[PDB]
Amino acid sequence: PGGDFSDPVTSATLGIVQVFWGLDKKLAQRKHFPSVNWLISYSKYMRALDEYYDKHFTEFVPLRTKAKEILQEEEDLAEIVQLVGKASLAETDKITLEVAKLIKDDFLQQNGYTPYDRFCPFYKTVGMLSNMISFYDMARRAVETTAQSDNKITWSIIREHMGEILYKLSSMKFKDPVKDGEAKIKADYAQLLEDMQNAFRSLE
Amino acid sequence: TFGYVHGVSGPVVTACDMAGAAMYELVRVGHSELVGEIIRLEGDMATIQVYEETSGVSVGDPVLRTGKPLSVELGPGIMGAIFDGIQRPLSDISSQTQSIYIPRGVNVSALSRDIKWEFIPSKNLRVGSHITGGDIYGIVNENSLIKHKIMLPPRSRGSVTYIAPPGNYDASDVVLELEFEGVKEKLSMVQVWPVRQVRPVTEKLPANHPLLTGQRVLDALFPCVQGGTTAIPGAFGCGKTVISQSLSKYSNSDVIIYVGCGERGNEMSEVLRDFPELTMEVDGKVESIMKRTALVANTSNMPVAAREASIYTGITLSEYFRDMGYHVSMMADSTSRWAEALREISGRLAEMPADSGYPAYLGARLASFYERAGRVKCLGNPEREGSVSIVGAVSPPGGDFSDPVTSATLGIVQVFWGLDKKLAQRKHFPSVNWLISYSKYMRALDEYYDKHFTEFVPLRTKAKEILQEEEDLAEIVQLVGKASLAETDKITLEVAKLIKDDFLQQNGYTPYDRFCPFYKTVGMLSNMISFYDMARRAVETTAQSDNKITWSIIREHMGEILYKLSSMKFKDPVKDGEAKIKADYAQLLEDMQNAFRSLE
Amino acid sequence: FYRLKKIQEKKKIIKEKSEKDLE
Amino acid sequence: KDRIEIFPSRMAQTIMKARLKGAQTGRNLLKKKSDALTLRFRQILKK
Amino acid sequence: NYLSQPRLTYKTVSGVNGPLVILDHVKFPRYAEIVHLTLPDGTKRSGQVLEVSGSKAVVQVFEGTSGIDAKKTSCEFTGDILRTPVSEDMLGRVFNGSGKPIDRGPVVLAEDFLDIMGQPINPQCRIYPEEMIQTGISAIDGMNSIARGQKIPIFSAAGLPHNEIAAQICRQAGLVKKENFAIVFAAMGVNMETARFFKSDFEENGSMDNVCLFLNLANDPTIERIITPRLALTTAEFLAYQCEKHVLVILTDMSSYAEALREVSAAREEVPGRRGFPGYMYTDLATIYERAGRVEGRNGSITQIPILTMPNDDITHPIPDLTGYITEGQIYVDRQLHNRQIYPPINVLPSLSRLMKSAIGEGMTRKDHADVSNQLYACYAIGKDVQAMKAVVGEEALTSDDLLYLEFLQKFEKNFITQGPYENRTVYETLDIGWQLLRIFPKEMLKRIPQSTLSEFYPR
Amino acid sequence: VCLFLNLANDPTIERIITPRLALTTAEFLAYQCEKHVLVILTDMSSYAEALREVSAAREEVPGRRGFPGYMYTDLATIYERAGRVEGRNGSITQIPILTMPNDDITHPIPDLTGYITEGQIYVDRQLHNRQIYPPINVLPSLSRLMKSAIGEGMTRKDHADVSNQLYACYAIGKDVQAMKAVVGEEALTSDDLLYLEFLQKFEKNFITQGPYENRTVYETLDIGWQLLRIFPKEMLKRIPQSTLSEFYPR
Amino acid sequence: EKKEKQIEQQKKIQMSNLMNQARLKVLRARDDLITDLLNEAKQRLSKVVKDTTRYQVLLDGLVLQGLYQLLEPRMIVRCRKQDFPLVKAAVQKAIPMYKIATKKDVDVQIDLEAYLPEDIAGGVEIYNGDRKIKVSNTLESRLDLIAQQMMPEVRGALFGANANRKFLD
Amino acid sequence: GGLTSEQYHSQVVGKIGYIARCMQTIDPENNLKKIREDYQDVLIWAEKNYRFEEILEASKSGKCPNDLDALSRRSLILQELLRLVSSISPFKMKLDLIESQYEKMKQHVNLWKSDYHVKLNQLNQLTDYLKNAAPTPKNNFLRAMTSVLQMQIAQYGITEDNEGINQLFKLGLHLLAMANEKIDEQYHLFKGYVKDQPEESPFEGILPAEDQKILVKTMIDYAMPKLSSKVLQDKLSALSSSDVLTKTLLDSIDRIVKENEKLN
Repeated sequence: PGGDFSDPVTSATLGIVQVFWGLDKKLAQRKHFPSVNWLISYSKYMRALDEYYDKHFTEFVPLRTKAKEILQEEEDLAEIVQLVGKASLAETDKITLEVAKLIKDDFLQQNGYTPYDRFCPFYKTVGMLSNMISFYDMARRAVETTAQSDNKITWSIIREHMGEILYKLSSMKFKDPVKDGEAKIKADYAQLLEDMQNAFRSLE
Repeated sequence: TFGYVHGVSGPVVTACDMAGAAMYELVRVGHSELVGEIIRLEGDMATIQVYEETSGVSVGDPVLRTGKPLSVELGPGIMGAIFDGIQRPLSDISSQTQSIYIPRGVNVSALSRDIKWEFIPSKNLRVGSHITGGDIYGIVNENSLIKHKIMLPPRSRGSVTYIAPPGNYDASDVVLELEFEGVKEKLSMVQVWPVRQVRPVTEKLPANHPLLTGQRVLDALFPCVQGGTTAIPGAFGCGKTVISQSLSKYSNSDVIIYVGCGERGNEMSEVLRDFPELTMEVDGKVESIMKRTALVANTSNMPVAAREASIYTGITLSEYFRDMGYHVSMMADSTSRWAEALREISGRLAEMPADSGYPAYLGARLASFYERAGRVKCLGNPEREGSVSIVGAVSPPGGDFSDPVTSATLGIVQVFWGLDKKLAQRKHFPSVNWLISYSKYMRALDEYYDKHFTEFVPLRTKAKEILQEEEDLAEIVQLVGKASLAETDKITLEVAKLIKDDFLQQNGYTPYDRFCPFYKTVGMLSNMISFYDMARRAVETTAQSDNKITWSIIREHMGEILYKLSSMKFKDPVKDGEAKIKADYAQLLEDMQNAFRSLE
Repeated sequence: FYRLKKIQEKKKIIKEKSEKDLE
Repeated sequence: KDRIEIFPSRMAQTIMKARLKGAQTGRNLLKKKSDALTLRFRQILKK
Repeated sequence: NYLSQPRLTYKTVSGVNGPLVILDHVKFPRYAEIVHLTLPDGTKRSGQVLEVSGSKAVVQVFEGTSGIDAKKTSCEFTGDILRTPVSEDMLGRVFNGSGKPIDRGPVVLAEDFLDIMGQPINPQCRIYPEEMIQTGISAIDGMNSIARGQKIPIFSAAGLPHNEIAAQICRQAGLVKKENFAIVFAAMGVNMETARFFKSDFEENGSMDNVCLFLNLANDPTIERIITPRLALTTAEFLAYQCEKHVLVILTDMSSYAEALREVSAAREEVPGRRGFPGYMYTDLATIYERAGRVEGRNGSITQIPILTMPNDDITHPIPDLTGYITEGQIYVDRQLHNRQIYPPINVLPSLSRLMKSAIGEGMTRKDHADVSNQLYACYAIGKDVQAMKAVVGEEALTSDDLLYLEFLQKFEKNFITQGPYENRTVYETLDIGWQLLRIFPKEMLKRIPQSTLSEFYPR
Repeated sequence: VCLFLNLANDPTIERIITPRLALTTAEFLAYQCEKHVLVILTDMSSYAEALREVSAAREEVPGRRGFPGYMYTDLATIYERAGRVEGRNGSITQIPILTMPNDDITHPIPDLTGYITEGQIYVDRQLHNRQIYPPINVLPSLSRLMKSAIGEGMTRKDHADVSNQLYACYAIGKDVQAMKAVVGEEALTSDDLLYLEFLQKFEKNFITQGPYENRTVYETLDIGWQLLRIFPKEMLKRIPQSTLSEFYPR
Repeated sequence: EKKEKQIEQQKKIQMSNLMNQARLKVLRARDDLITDLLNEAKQRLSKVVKDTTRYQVLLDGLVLQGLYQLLEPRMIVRCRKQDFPLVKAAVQKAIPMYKIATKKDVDVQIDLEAYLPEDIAGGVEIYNGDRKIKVSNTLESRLDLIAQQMMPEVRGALFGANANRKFLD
Repeated sequence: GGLTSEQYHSQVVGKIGYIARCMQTIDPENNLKKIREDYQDVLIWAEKNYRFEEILEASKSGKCPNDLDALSRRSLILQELLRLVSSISPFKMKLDLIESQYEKMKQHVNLWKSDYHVKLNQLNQLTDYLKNAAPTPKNNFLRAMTSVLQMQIAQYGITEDNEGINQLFKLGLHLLAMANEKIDEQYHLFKGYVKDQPEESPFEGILPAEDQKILVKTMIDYAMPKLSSKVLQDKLSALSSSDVLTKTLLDSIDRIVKENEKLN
């Protein structure tokens, strides 16, 4: 009733269900889809599934943790920028908001009526996340690796050198599980990994 | 005679053959003698609220009516006892059962029989003498500090038919017999009283003497009168023990009562462990405070009725000691936990929620409880005065005074010693926030102070003003810095800091501040304010001069006086005579006057 | 609370009347 | 005027508790902004 | 001695109403008497008398009344209330909510029967809590240390890892080791995945010979969820106060227990109190929580840690509110820390152990400990204040002192709070981690610690 | 004077009849004996708590905060026994007194009393903490009968106009005070600072009075005018030009 | 370095995997022994009922005891067919004691048309006239009821008192 | 303030009967003529053997005096005179002083506020402490000091600001307050007392001769341990021939100790 998770059916359900997918009116109001709030949702099953992921997708658990951290650090930075503006943020924080925008708009957003996006296999899913967080670690590394240096890397310097990489990263959602084989999608995403690393070498 | 159980639903037991019962009459239920109060009559049927868990009560079990509503046994053997809220002796329910539990279905008498005491009949009496309620027909010497005055019950009257000779007696002995309208009443050193009924008095008097706590901030700036009503915001972060311990271990109050309303189980055992270890000086001897108190302790899991009765047993014990001509003082550790017991009993009674959940009557129960305080002329003939002082702690959620029990309590009490977590975090013991705190008894102590301390009302007024001015000046210090203030403002701030740190604050673990007499308190403040007025005189007198006095010049040429003023706390009522302390304080007055004369 | 209290009293009345109707 | 007039509900209690934390946080952030600028300003005055 | 008289059985089901079966023509029924219902098909079901009146006995059946009828149904009365068969052999074992074992082991041979409702511990006999229990989680033992005999709830919220913290305490908990200690872990309203997690993690990770485990599942019938806490505490009272054992009682979700008091109160037709909970909920939680403390003349001692899911994350809700009134502390699990993947996500700012200063000190743990915990709290608080300042002023505007508090904050969340599910840090390892962080500061910045303590422990 | 006392430890249900006894005696003195009676009813709140108790005990339909539905009528059965009646020189005046719970003006006790009484007099902590005795805050106060109790034959001709302009200036003073508390005195115009000064001078002189000091209406009006003279004649927008010409310049 | 601490817990884990099962086999043995003591007791009761002298004393008790619980105007006793003569004598001795203790008359019948199963180790069942209320007074029922309640005395005497029981409270 | 009418009249009878018992107690012989006359209106109803019922009916009828304020004040005046006389029992004061002190109390505004009552409370505390006091220096000193205070009070009354009586209160109360282990301070208080009393022998004939000898013995017993020379110990032992407590005995002990303080 009224969208309020204090409701007795919600409260009783949340005491029993191991997974909750809290769809949020704010995300719906912005027409973000599928509108799942990644701060109030939860899944207890990670404790078990870490064994399956460590057998079949060894990179995934680190990536999942780094995703959650970026997504939570976005909320802190957002609430301060909403009063102080962007000028107080360090370059790491500008990068954290940049990759959080990529995660929230190009990884976590998904359209239910687009043929290439209607469903996403896990091979595509882990690849997209792996590249966005690899970009985060490398872009953040470029700033931190130039602390106290004669020239310091910045979000603007990154945006200038890496613009093609940002377009390619946001474009990863367009790879089609029907017309593209999973090995092809993975090979294309591996080319984006090499493209990122070579483009980061032009900064460093 | 007795009835039989007819039904049970949770704690509520319906009975039959209860025709001769009364509402609120006390009843024993079940073969195990569970305690409960009648809460409805329905003809020959009655509904009993049982206190203890009803599990195992059976239809057709016996229901013994007690000839009384909920009541307190009063007499010898109260001192050093620990009771629960329904007057069961927790020290004896321990030692007699050899069990760590209160067994369900206790039947131990509240004042222990077969224990003889030395009883002196009042040697002025004879057979055929006229006697009335509150007449002291004898004394029991039960402890060296507290001669227990026996008295005729308030409802009783008549002519003495027999009185026991001097000797050793106990509750089973018929100490007194009297006759009225041709009918004899037998009596004992034990008396009984309905706990929810006030013990009557010849006259309730206006309260006019200070309940001296030996604590400077309290005794000076927020004096509670003997017989006064007062509240303390009892919360863990602010040190509520400091006031309650100091009241017991020193304050001018002949007997202490302490009521555990419903405290957390460990925090209650802290009190019951700790109080026996406290000692107070009497007649140059040192003795345990257990000679001068009784503890009515309820942990949160004691029955709902035992929590809501807790304060009513406490006040009834306290009024019995008041009618012996003692200046009784009674703590309540959390009137808020008593108010929860009200919410719960009203919940079980299915009565409608009033404010926030509490009963309609919460305000009236609080008010008709606090009115049991005051100084009084006692009943009976030896004309003695006595009092009950009530120190009712409150626990407002997050400090929010809009809380119904806290709000009604601050409505009724005349003094609030607002302890504060901020002051406790700064270790500013006793940590009483002087801005929030107040006393409505100032007017009522004018008569006392005009006789004994005729300058003190001026001093108190100046002290509060000086501290209030420093709180206003601190805003200017934040806006424009200490350097920007006028010389009068700077000296006011420095003196207000001196008053705050060396008069309001008091280290109760040190030999010099473990207690602080009232004459000491006055002399310390008198010096600080005399210094303020003369320092301020030199500053203001050198307005528009070529050379103007400032606090820095005073600190340069006479900072020894500031050092001495701060040092005045170290004077010791044991090692220093009262005259020696007064002489040293008078010497500091002369020293500062000559020092000020060197400037102006 | 008040609506539920009245419902519960109405039920108690109806129970009592239903037992009286056994005669 | 005196109140926000969100309609009384557990929803409104949730939202108003979050608004109170938001407003107290915003007070403290803007107070920190003020203090930082005030310190620099007092340095500038001396300079 | 014992009930030497034979059990009656009735076919007199005069009615059935939701979870209730109303026997009539009953002979001298007891309130709270246990009965064994038998369905028309011969299936046994337990029930307890929830009300009595003249000839009537309103049984609440434990399972639902599905399959009862007014005719072929029959109802044996035991003549007695619920007594637990109790013993020291309930250690190393796993029990359902009724106290029937489920670890494939045999039924309990009682060393005594006890009344499950217990009795009030006499306030003269309760003794003050005065030595620490090591829970091993640094965010407890170095910041919120538990005196043996304290009651201290872990407040949490839906979805947070409070069940993993509860399990981690249950594995790690023990005496300080400057043998005779045993957890009783009781869980209510547990979804079967979480029940497997406790049963499996306790059996696997070494614990069982020092724990008793009571499970009430989410789909176990609601009166068994009311019974389970009292059942567990009745075992803790036996282990502590008759067998001299030290005990830590862990209650896994007091909110699922409050969610049972709702149902049983509705079963009595009682009008709902504040926020729809029973008015007497304060007393009922006290009769759970105060079955705790040390006692005069016994070495034994019951601590409690009630885990408690705050509904809607709200500390003003009656379940956390009443528990805050009854228990000498709180430990807050925080969604902010959990989303950061900090585990265990205990927030050390709003948490407080009110008995800490009696749990810890010289002889009981290490001399410095009481000083270090005040200093770590101060540095974490100033660190959070500086982290908020950095977000406003930018890094270059921070002072050298601010940059120290910020570096401490970063290292404190990533090494002091963070611990992982199987890292059993002793108090000594927690304090050494406390110093490994506090040594980041210049010696004179550590203003809460005494100069003597610094001179004795700040050196490496 | 006749004192009917019911104390906080006397029976709560007797409070229901205590003010009714007082009013019955007041009717006898006023309407039967032509006495100019004043009735003081003290803590109508501690009376209203007895209504709330009886209501809960009877299970009466609860209005706001659990007072009985008849709360307005019960209060009327007290408060309407007042005022003159034809042929009788008696005149029951009532000054009830009530402690508002949690200081809330909108609480059912003050609020229902508000609908029944001829306006209300408000006493305020914001004055009492500043030692401004009697702490009567004029602004929230009104008297419904003042409209006809003042002007020629009752009081000086100016009085009604002065009263309104004093409300205007006091109210604007509170509004500019609320402005200063956010934006500082630098945002205020000279006129806004005069309204702030008006509020300060007004509370220190017009409201502030000795506990035994009696001031005539004429002296009160002259204090009013010597405060109103703080503004130029034309700024007094509640007052007609005729009243300004007769009473502003003095 | 953390793993090198954790191997001490791996030793404790392997110890627990072994120990926790080994002691369950000891508990299983304990309960089997109690269960066999009940089996021997049931066998001994099935011997006792073959003495018509003691068995008459049992029925005289069990019948009267059933009646004293089910206080009613009319009662039915159900028994095994072959025991009926002993039961009839027991009912005829019990009815006087019923009147004496209850102060009210009774009609008691033995339901010869509805005998109890022959394999029950003796004793009786008693029903009220409506057949709506019953009590079960077979020697097997009393053995279960009494053995269950005396179980602490059984354990303490059978396997010795546990030295950790410092307090009985 | 008030009571149920049954209670109120029952308190009136209680005051009347009590005043009569107090009158019989302070004066078994009718020697206090003016006092007795000032209560004749109440005394008659209790000197006559009237039944409690008869006097209760006479109170309801307004035939007995029945204002509890007046009866309480009048009762208080008699009892605070009785308390004086009882508190000085070994020193029975003059009848003229009793009726004079009574006139001062009859004239007084409020006896509970009066320093008259304060002096008697201080006397009561001191006197009452002795009733179970064991043989001990502090207790022996206080017994002696109390007897002197009782004598002076019997000579001058309570309302007379005799400087001796006021100093005797200060000194006796201070010694009562002084901690029990403080033997040298208790000794110094007793020495200071006997020096400050104008008499050469302040206790002579005031108390039992056994206690006078015990006071002399007490001074000697705590002086002797200070003496490092056997010759001075023998000179001090020779003073034990005394039995009356005298200033000259204390001055002789003090001189022997002062010679030892020089001889070190």
